[PDB]
Amino acid sequence: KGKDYHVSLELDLRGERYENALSRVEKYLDDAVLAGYPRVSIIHGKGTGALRKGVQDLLKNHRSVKSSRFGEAGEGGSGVTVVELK
Amino acid sequence: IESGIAHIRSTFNNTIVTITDTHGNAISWSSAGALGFRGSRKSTPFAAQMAAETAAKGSIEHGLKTLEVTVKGPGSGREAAIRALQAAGLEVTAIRDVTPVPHNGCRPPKRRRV
RNA sequence: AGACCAAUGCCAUGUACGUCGCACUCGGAAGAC
Repeated sequence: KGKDYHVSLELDLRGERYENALSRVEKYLDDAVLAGYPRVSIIHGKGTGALRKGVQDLLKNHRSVKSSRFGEAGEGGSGVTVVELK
Repeated sequence: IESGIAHIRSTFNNTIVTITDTHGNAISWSSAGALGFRGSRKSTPFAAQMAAETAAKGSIEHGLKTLEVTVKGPGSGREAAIRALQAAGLEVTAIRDVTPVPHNGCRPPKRRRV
């Protein structure tokens, strides 16, 4: 039984660096292993570059994620990275 | 047919998309009305986003990879279609904000509330 | 301060560098007491 630890459905990493973002993102993605859920959305605001490429590549290589897709009209256009869980 | 130029009009009612060659020769085009939006929905960013990937699909089969985009007029479709292009797998090398800005031009039409 | 000091088989001994960045839009009709 998985009951002693809780999981959420949204990620917030405003202004984080590449490696800190990696550390928090991997934990966030692996949290739902025992409590799966449909998908999640990622928002930062704005930044000084394009680490979305690395984030998307890691998500597509993630073991417990079936796939990753993008957002509809209610999800800030198709620019928002959406992680489709199993 | 490897390089081209994608032109998109960003109006307040519609968003056209057209691609051309460096010699200014068209290949294919699309639009919200082309896809099936008839009303004010054509002005939504979603309609322009759809327009983007249909233009991309009409582009690939003729074998063009690299693009650079010219945007005309102000509208909600400014941000949608440009990133829809790279969402469609293509590669857009530059963004050009070319709009007709006359120095004085012609006297504009009357006001909307008289 | 002032006695005695003759000698150390062969090789090669390293490793070692050239560092940085994430994402949201403009708006019908409505008369009179």
